[PDB]
Amino acid sequence: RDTQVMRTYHIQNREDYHKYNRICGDIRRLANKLSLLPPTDPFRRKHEQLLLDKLYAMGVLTTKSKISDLENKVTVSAICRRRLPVIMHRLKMAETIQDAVKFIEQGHVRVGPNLINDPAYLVTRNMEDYVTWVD
Amino acid sequence: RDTQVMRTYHIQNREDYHKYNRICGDIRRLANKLSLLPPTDPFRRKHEQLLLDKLYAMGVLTTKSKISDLENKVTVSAICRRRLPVIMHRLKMAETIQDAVKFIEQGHVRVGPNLINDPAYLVTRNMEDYVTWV
Amino acid sequence: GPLQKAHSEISELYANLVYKLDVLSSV
Amino acid sequence: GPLQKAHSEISELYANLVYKLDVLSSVHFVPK
Repeated sequence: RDTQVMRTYHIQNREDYHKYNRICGDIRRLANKLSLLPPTDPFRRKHEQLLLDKLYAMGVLTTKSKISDLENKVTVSAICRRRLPVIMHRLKMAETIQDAVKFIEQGHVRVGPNLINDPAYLVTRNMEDYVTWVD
Repeated sequence: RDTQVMRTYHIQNREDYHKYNRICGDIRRLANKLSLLPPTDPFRRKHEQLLLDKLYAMGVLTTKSKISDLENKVTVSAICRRRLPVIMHRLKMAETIQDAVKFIEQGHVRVGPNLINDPAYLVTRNMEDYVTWV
Repeated sequence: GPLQKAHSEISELYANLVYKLDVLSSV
Repeated sequence: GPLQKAHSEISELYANLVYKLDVLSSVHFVPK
């Protein structure tokens, strides 16, 4: 499960995978508790929408979702696709994810105003248009 | 104090001031409690750094600081200065904050990829280079 | 009472989630 | 250990601060 996911996104820490997995479990548990609130509770609609909007802002949900959609759409992979080298590859800035890891590690890459040299940096939706070369 | 902060920064509700004031008190209480952990406690060091990094990323802190600086540098006004109208005025994009409020509410302003029409929106450090006309 | 406790539990879990994602997308 | 209660409070107070700031810099976006 992991080694495949870690393979397709060129993740070398087994620990990165376990953090993303716990976050998926966190979101699941949070949606379950929200769904167990009284449906007459205005807190439930509001905090369900807070969680949805947050996952949009992270780019973890790329499509309009309901709370029931979260089991399908919220996966370790959806988080992995947010890592800076995978983003770079999708933007065509690097031929391969492995080349993007090297570009990032060697200091060639900037997101917004910041030099990022950590390939585990997750690119939010606000930032995904602002990946640039330092050169 | 509430009335004067609102006037300086053209805030039209009384509640944004209290939101910012509680946040300033959250930061002070958090910094006091961190200082009560042992100086050698790695948790304290990690969480002091995270807190400093967060206030830098918000632009609330504009200069390299330490936890002992938080008492002074973290004010309601330092938060107010992050509101989109104030940021625009400081960038010279509007002659006045009131002008900026209008540009914003009328849909003329984008921050990063998003149209922002709420003058209470806070511009993080990441976003402040990316306020553009529509 | 029970409703406030249910709300507080959700607020702590969501804040913790916001915190975890924030650490991953910040320098 | 003996610092667990004080650590766990700081963890909770900080995650709440991060949430409070996050809300003030938030937009309304829905993808397609």
